[PDB]
Amino acid sequence: YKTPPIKDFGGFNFSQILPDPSKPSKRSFIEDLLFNKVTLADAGFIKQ
Amino acid sequence: FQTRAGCLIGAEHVNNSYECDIPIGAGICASYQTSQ
Ligand SMILES: *[C@@H]1O[C@H](CO)[C@@H](O[C@@H]2O[C@H](CO)[C@@H](O[C@@H]3O[C@H](CO[C@H]4O[C@H](CO)[C@@H](O)[C@H](O)[C@@H]4O)[C@@H](O)[C@H](O[C@H]4O[C@H](CO)[C@@H](O)[C@H](O)[C@@H]4O)[C@@H]3O)[C@H](O)[C@H]2NC(C)=O)[C@H](O)[C@H]1NC(C)=O
Ligand SMILES: *[C@@H]1O[C@H](CO)[C@@H](O)[C@H](O)[C@H]1NC(C)=O
Repeated sequence: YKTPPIKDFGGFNFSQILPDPSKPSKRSFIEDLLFNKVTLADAGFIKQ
Repeated sequence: FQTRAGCLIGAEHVNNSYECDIPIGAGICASYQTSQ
């Protein structure tokens, strides 16, 4: 499914959670912040 | 066809997408179809 362009949700705001088309990765604002906070290691994407 | 998981030989890449049958991995799946 997909969200409609309109957001007539009785004033309720989901901006920080709904996907942001601007970012290539459609991670929500909150999810991107979480990823930044986390410090992963060994992604393994054909590492040198 | 180079892929994230590595390198495959003997198959053919296509643009059309379906439900995965034999997960190769990293968003890549294999299927036997037509010709065949
Ligand atoms: C749901 O939640 C989001 C996020 O709050 C709302 O989007 C706008 O958010 C801003 C503040 O976060 C609201 O306040 C005013 O925004 C005006 C311009 O808005 C945009 O400006 C830049 C564009 O890149 C963004 O940073 C900003 O988040 C908005 O996208 C400005 O008059 C002010 O924003 C300023 O904020 C900081 C400085 O404090 C900087 O980013 C910029 O200098 C920017 O000018 C002001 O704070 C705004 O009213 C919100 N609505 C809009 C833009 O339409 C959603 O609107 C909200 N939706 C609902 C239904 O509640
Ligand atoms: C279609 O396949 C070829 C190569 O596989 C190339 O045109 C491109 O990668 C694909 N383009 C689209 C729109 O599928």
